[PDB]
Amino acid sequence: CSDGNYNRNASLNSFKEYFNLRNCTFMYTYNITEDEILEWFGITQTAQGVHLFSSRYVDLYGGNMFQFATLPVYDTIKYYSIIPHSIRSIQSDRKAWA
Amino acid sequence: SDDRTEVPQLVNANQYSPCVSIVPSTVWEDGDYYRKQLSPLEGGGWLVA
Amino acid sequence: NLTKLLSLFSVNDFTCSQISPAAIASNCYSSLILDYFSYPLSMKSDLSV
Amino acid sequence: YSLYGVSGRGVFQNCTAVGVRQQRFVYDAYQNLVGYYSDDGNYYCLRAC
Amino acid sequence: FVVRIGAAANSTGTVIISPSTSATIRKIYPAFMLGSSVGNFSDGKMGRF
Repeated sequence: CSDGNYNRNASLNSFKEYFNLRNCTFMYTYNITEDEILEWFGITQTAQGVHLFSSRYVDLYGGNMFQFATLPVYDTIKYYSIIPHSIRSIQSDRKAWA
Repeated sequence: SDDRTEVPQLVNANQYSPCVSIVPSTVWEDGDYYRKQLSPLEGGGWLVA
Repeated sequence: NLTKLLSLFSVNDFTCSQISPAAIASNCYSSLILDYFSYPLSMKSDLSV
Repeated sequence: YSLYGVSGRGVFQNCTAVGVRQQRFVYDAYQNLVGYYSDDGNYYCLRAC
Repeated sequence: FVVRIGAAANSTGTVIISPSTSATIRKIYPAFMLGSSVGNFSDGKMGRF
């Protein structure tokens, strides 16, 4: 996270240490402007695929969520988990994360 | 788990069968049958096709 | 009530074919046949499907 | 008009300024659309016949 | 589901791994794993998709 040279694959690389990714049907990226503003994210599914929602693009300052992607995932999602992230800071660089 | 009842699963529109995990992409021979024991978390009992 | 009947006796072995002991208590049927006789536990290996 | 989203018959006017502006209709509490979007990019609010 | 992200950003809070240490809270983004079929890893722990 050094100025002007953020590692855009840091988390992906860490994930690839625990799992090999095989037969990926898609990998999409969505750019995010850096700020400390409250936001809302949502996810639903229909026969059309998995729908992602965010307040960021259409209502950054108010929080209403709008659709920004439909993912071609047509096998019904039944389960989810939260992937734990840990920040490999040194002691003097420790922050609190919301 | 034997309980008192058994049910047949009907897919909602825009979804694959829960049995696509155990039925090959092409059936080898007419009338073949597939089974898979379920984890206690999945509900226990079996899945059958 | 079959678990009733099997609570009178001390039960030493329970195996089923094309069904389970759990399942055979639960389900409903159009016909149930019960065959009973004297038979020694020593000869369990000979009472098999 | 005949928008991709819906049919209809309306009198478009360059009105102001109420909507969502990211997806491209605006309704008024019923099935009807009152009515701008779609033009690129302005407010052509529609009316009934 | 919907997710409230970054609500405490800018306030003062603990560093978690060192509870006696406080710091300014920064927004962090969540990560999710979603799928159709789950079970256990080879050593028996849950969470395998």
